[PDB]
Amino acid sequence: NCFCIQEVVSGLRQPVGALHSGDGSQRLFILEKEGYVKILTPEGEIFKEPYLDIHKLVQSGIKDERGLLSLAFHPNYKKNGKLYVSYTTNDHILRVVEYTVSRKNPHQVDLRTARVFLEVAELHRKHLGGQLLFGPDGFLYIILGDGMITLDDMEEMDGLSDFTGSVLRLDVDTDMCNVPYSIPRSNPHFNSTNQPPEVFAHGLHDPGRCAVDRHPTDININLTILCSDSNRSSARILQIIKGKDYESEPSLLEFKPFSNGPLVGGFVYRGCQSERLYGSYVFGDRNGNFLTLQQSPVTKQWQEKPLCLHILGFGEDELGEVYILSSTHNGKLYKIVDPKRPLMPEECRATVQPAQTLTSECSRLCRNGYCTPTGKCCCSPGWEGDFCRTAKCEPACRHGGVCVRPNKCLCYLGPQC
Amino acid sequence: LTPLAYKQFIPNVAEKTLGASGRYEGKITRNSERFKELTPNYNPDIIFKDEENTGADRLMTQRCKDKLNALAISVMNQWPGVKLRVTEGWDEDGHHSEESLHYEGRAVDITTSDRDRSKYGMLARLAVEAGFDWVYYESKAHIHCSVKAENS
Ligand SMILES: [Ca+2]
Ligand SMILES: [Ca+2]
Ligand SMILES: [Ca+2]
Ligand code: NA
Ligand code: NA
Ligand code: NA
Ligand SMILES: [Zn+2]
Repeated sequence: NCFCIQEVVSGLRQPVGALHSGDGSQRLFILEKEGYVKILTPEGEIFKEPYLDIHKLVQSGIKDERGLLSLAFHPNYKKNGKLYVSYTTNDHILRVVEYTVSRKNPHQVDLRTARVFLEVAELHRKHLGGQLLFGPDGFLYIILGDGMITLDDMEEMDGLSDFTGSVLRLDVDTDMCNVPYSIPRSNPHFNSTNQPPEVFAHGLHDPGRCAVDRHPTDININLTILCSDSNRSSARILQIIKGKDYESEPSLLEFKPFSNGPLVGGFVYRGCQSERLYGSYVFGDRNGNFLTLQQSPVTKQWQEKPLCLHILGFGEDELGEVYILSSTHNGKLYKIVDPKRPLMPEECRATVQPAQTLTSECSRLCRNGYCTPTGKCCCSPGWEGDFCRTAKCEPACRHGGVCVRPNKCLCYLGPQC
Repeated sequence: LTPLAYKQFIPNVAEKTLGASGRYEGKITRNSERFKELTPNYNPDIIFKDEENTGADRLMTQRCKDKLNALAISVMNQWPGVKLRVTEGWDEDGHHSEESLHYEGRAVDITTSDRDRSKYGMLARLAVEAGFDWVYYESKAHIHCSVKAENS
């Protein structure tokens, strides 16, 4: 009837969420408001060196949702070592960049490999976002709140985002180099010359942490995003129909489940530790009060049940177990365990494979350019060929014509033969 | 006439170039002597939001007054009962990215009267044909137009 939480580590520094990479390392990555990302081994050890240090690039501030917002490891992180983070920087800017772990230290990202995807303008520091996450199709989702930006604002001010209050969806897996991301054909505004192709659906305002069901009971639905928006607080959810090529944005489904009060956020439990929780929505408030939501294959109604046991956010390890980040420089991480089961059921076990240095062909021999998440080596200006080894000439060489040194062809005579 | 596409601009260059609206002169404040080059616009066939109540949305350079009044005719002609609406004109401080042509009365943020965004693209085209030296489908909420200075 009643759940229990156990401390994993204290002394944290303004934690906002915890997630995993999915590479067998079972490391627990802890996002910190200020702009840090700490690593935590399964056994419970913490790393001396941050996995991501960008407290200079990110503007924190206490009160104010500015700072480190979200992070999302690329599904094939084990191969390409790609990751995507969002944060505020300079009112300010909500930025979404792609980083790449160093090919020498699997426990620290190379800051040189930074690659900006989205830069969103912001006027206030509330209703920001900026939850990042991947879907079953591998596409990247970006939940952005309205950021207190009114219609009048977007109508009498130049240079405003136009993505605020909407759910964005872009394909990072591209064999293209002229762009950071491509728009999925499935998107409502793919091939659209009247609306932003990044926008899948809009209507959000002040969305807390939105719960994500990756295996919806509904056969015709491949993914569902449930958000607890406090705007008069309701709760809207995003339906992503299986095998549907949207030709226009879907409407966020609006319903009022939660009894009464503001909510930090929620999540779906896909763990092994608990059976009486598997598939349940779990939303909690900053006071420590939790609840569980569940629907029905028929009638499609909802029921709210109290969850017996300040909140800053939730986490989840590579094994599905959920965590609770609670409260300067004193944040704590709590793991949720079901008393009706051992702390580690034999079926929940999984040998630990420590993170290893990238080996992919691209990351192995790709010079003068970066690697796309699909293992392609995009060439920087002045290079060509599979891995950008074939020198570029300007003017290019005519009669072969092997270019070597800076714009110095190798014939015939002359600069270009 | 094929309406401009989202985030598209004509000419396909930066706003402050010789081919476009031209280089930035400076910030034309009220106490600035150059202010008197900005005369109010009282075209009955134009709706000014003037959310500032200052009527700064009407102040604009002669060339802008010409292009605008010429655009206001296309609008009424294109969609009956639908006039040209101006949300922003000449500004007297922060509200646009510095170096903006709104500070000079050379820029205008416009929409239709019915706010129906489905024509915001066609409006941008009618602006290009109206003479505006640079029309930009800025956001889904409005299009941005600008002209050159008397220095052309
Ligand atoms: Ca938030
Ligand atoms: Ca105005
Ligand atoms: Ca103004
Ligand atoms: Na489509
Ligand atoms: Na399903
Ligand atoms: Na190539
Ligand atoms: Zn403007």
